[PDB]
Amino acid sequence: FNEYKLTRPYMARCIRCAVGSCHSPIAIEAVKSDGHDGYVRLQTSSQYGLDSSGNLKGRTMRYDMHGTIKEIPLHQVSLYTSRPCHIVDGHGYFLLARCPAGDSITMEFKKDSVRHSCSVPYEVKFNPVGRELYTHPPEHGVEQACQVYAHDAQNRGAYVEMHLPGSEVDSSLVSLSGSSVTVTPPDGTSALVECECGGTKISETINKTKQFSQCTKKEQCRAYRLQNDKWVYNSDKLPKAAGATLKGKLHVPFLLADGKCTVPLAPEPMITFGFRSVSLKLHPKNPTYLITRQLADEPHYTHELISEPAVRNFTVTEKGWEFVWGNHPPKRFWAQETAPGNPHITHYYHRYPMS
Amino acid sequence: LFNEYKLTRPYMARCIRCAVGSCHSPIAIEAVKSDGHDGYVRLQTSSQYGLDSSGNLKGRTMRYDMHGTIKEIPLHQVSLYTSRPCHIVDGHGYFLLARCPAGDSITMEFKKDSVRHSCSVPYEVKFNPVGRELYTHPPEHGVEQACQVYAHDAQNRGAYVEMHLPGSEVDSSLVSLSGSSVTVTPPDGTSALVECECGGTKISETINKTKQFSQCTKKEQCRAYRLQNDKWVYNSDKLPKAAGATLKGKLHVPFLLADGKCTVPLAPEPMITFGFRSVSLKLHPKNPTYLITRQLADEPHYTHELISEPAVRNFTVTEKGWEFVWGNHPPKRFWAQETAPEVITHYYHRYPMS
Amino acid sequence: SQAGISYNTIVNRAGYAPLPISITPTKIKLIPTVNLEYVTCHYKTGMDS
Amino acid sequence: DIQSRTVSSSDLYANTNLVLQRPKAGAIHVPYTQAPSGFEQWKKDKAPS
Amino acid sequence: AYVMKSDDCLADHAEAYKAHTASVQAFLNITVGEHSIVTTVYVNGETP
Repeated sequence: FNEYKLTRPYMARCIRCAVGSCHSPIAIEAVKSDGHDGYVRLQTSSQYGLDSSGNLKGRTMRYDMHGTIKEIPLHQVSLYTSRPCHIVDGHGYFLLARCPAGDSITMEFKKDSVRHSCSVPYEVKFNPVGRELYTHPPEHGVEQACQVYAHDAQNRGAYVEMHLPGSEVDSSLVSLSGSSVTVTPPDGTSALVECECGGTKISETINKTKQFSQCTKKEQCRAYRLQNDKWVYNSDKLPKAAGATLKGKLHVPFLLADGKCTVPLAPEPMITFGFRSVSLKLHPKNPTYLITRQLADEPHYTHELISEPAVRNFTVTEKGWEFVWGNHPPKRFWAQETAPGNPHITHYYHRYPMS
Repeated sequence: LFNEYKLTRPYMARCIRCAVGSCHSPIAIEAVKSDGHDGYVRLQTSSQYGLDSSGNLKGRTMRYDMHGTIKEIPLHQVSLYTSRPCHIVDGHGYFLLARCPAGDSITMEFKKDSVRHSCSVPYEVKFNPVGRELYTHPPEHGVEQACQVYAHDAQNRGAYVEMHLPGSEVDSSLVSLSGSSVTVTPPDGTSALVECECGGTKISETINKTKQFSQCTKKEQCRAYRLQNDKWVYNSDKLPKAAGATLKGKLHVPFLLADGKCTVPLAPEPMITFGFRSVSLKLHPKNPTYLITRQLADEPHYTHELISEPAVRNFTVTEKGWEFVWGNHPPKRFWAQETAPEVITHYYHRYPMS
Repeated sequence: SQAGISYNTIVNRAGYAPLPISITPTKIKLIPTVNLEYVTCHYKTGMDS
Repeated sequence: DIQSRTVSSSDLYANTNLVLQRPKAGAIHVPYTQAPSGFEQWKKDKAPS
Repeated sequence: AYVMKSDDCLADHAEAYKAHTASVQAFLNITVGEHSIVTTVYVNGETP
């Protein structure tokens, strides 16, 4: 199922890392809140569902820390926008959380006396379902159609791309011993150290620890560690190689799918009558749409947002009327004649006016 | 000593958001109240506070039912928030006092070494400040005004929640296929009701026995119930009721809305300026402050204006009167005596229409 | 064209009796013919490395 | 919305437009949709005394 | 930099339509001499 076991994580720039900007391993690149009930799909530099070697562990996260895929659980990771979120599940680069609304999504965990963090600006937006604009959903109500980022991590159609990585610069591979430069590639992972100042060097230090004369300082030669075995995503925060980078295709999990969501239902309005008139006392809990029309050529669609107890004296005719208060159904009204008078004058001026 | 909640038990109940979805939480929030003044809140939980798992008294622990069994947590590990974090003051019986801020929900949460039990509810928490100055957080200093807050006192004050007999909780961990048929494995010492049909509506009332209900072949057609009956419960809508007359006892609701002298902020002194039958005021507010003005005649011409930014206000002041109330200050009261500035201007000011 | 209003009327030949006819329209539809031009959805900015 | 003749009484009049509603599938709960409390509303909507 | 269509476009997409030439279609409950019948009918000229 997880066939991309051959895709490794990366360190990527983040504006905030608890001390200025850094190259965090929990960097964020996409936050999708186009769904309804607070759920959100995030796209990290870290991976989920694998372990440091590549086997299928469960609810853990894996990340590069300067060369090395470490491994934490997810009950130590905490992500919050304005209030805390609730991480629902994870898969590959993609994390499904259940967040509230805010301007900025933050994602931090703990190491031995080191909080790692990334706080990026993205409007995470709680998009209510229905005509009852709420903020936190209710214990009860009526079911309505909704689009949510679903727990299903199958290949539901959409794919992303994994490229060949980029030569990662590492100033730790080099040292001065004593007056001339010396590079140490770690464990057979080769290096492409390039030198300068009169004798510009290529290099393929395949399995050795090659000393360089013609150099005296450490900032003069930059070491480039070459992995080129594990593939990576088309990140704007990683350099690319030369020839042809496109090696394969990933599948994005937690796609926006359909279902049903329990939306609230407004309190029952109070309906007083009158000649050609309907008076409505409205007492909401949360803000509610009032959508009203007539049922002739000039329907007079009136669309109001009520956030406070309201009184609305509507005009109503023999041609019809329709009233929609929250997620209730439409209640249709028609009028008939109790004009103030007896023809057998004050009558025939109300009924059939303009005369 | 006043804990006669001892004859109760902690119960499980549903809430929407349990950090993984909808669940059957031990830390449900049935009710939330914020009808006090300074942000103190009273919460009605599905968990007791102030007892152990064996009923002996203990100070700052909460007990809660996990899948049949009571546990304990110390209260210094049980967090809750609305918008930003709360601060638990005290707990007693089902009820929990807290010092929470304003928000759209309450989420209360704990852990037991690998888990994260949360429960979030869309009950509104209100911050209803005292006085004519509108604060969201109290000041280091000011003046004192009468207030009503949720007391720290866990007494019996004539207010009583109810106590019933818990309906038969269901369990499926007891029904087990041992073997080539069904066998309920009940909990040691306690009976269980079994109402399995599978061909013909079989029902038994096992006192204490591991009986092999045959002619079943499946544990989805068998469904078993539990009978504790030793301790009593609150009238929860998230729990089913028993058949008979189940209404006994009154538990005292603690931490009521009682009186006190809270601390209201004191607005800055206005820069007053006088003039002929006029008082100009230059006002400098810190927090939103209500301006409350009238006249001491038949037509008071009342103004109630929430000044929030630096404003200037040019009122009128007759020979009869004018009042001035600004935030939580005392009322000031002003009158005008006749200093009108050829000589018709004096009489056109003093006694006009002439 | 109105639902619920049970129309009623009678056929009246001479030598034969009246035949009643009761007609209640339950659902009056209006199905346009439709032609799809395009679909538009949110975008994603693809930043090559 | 609530009327009690005195404070320590036992007779209460309540008209709160209370209307029950169905429980969701797979849940034990008694839901409703009632008129909000007019006491808190009077407090939010009052002129000074 | 380029621009591509979201992953959720299989299920969050708005369909643009040109509409024309409606065919009104009526469901009728018709009783003619105790011979009740229920029928979808078209209001074209000749669609009996």
